[PDB]
Amino acid sequence: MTGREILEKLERREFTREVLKEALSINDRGFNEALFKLADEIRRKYVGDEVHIRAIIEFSNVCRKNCLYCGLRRDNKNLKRYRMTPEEIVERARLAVQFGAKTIVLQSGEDPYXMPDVISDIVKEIKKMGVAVTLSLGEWPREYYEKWKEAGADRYLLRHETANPVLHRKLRPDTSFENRLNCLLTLKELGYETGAGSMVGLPGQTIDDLVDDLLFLKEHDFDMVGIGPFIPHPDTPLANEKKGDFTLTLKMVALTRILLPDSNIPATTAMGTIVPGGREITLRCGANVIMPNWTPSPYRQLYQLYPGKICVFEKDTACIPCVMKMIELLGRKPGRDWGGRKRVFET
Ligand SMILES: C[C@H](CCC(=O)NCCC[N+](C)(C)CCCS(=O)(=O)[O-])[C@H]1CC[C@H]2[C@@H]3[C@H](O)C[C@@H]4C[C@H](O)CC[C@]4(C)[C@H]3C[C@H](O)[C@]12C
Ligand SMILES: Nc1ncnc2c1ncn2[C@@H]1O[C@H](CSCC[C@H](N)C(=O)O)[C@@H](O)[C@H]1O
Ligand code: SF4
Ligand SMILES: [Br-]
Ligand SMILES: [Br-]
Ligand SMILES: [Br-]
Ligand SMILES: [Br-]
Ligand SMILES: [Fe+3]
Ligand SMILES: [S]
Ligand SMILES: [S]
Repeated sequence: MTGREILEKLERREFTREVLKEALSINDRGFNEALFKLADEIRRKYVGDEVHIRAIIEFSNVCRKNCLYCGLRRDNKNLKRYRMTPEEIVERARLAVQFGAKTIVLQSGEDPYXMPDVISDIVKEIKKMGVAVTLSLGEWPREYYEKWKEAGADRYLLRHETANPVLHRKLRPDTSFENRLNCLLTLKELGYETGAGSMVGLPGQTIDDLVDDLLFLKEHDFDMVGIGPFIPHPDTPLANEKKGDFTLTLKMVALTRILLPDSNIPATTAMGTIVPGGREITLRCGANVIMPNWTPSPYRQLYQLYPGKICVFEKDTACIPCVMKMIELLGRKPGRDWGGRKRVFET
């Protein structure tokens, strides 16, 4: 089908595998731009003009896992490891709330030290501030997830990374797609708002793989979907592999919006890392969430999933004000509430 035909099918919501592969495979400028306009329009129609700010505190870069793409992988000995104390995390959280953050995201490598009781304590103290708490701590026992829910956690981000179980296993040798998926399913059952998502341009990943990621996201109707390009980190086995294409990743964001019109989709730090102004672009192509880095110095510079992360040289407190300005110059509006998913039931 031609680009015009694919758009009309997408507009009609005939989301066949073939329509999705063709969408990802056509490189025509005119087609891409129309696809971005569609997704921008569906975003506006379903989730409005509010850009939700999730203040992310990356509280530890310790990790027991060895994912091949990740600078925090345990085999990376060329990284200063840190752990924030629960007091520092709580007080850093409080500063974000004082700055107007309505969701706190606590993210870390898979660091056993905190698990589960110290996270429980931290979540309970943060929840007292009357904001949403989102956890992004990786794969843990059902029991841990349960304790964290009971402690007051609202949401959990656990990117599925890749729905190709063979590629998944090769890139994440400690675990599997089955395990990853089971965590997402457990999270959902426990009542978390859950986030999935994938990297784009992983070594060995094909367009068919990306289509499978879309159909997976659509299958499970995730509340949130984080998508970024793969960015090689020099202290990893994937150091000399090619970074993910910005445009292709932006197309995955657009199609995710089209497939899940009422989902919460961030313009991820990785998009802004590979293209100057990439998050702003992404916010105009389907995304409606931003997650300003609230990780304090001198730890911020040490949380290197991938290198070059923008926002590492600014003052600790700069990213909240910066994203507020961003939201305003994009002609958008800050989130007025916790910005949980607001389901519009359709056919
Ligand atoms: C933290 C300190 C000291 C006082 C304090 O501790 N303030 C708690 C505020 C609590 N809330 C954010 C929940 C207010 C919501 C009321 S509101 O009327 O905005 O809905 C106060 C003093 C002035 C405040 C900044 C300015 O104002 C400008 C700007 C407005 C944006 O908007 C949010 C970002 C920013 C940078 C503000 C951040 C923060 O806040 C500041 C630094
Ligand atoms: N090199 C890289 N390039 C782009 N994104 C990467 C990356 N390394 C890691 N990421 C992204 O960063 C996300 C958060 S990693 C931190 C959360 C937790 N350890 C977990 O694994 O889920 C990952 O899910 C991954 O998609
Ligand atoms: S992606 Fe998460 S689990 Fe994998 S090495 Fe990085 S921080 Fe650890
Ligand atoms: Br969130
Ligand atoms: Br465990
Ligand atoms: Br995300
Ligand atoms: Br990211
Ligand atoms: Fe910033
Ligand atoms: S930012
Ligand atoms: S920033």
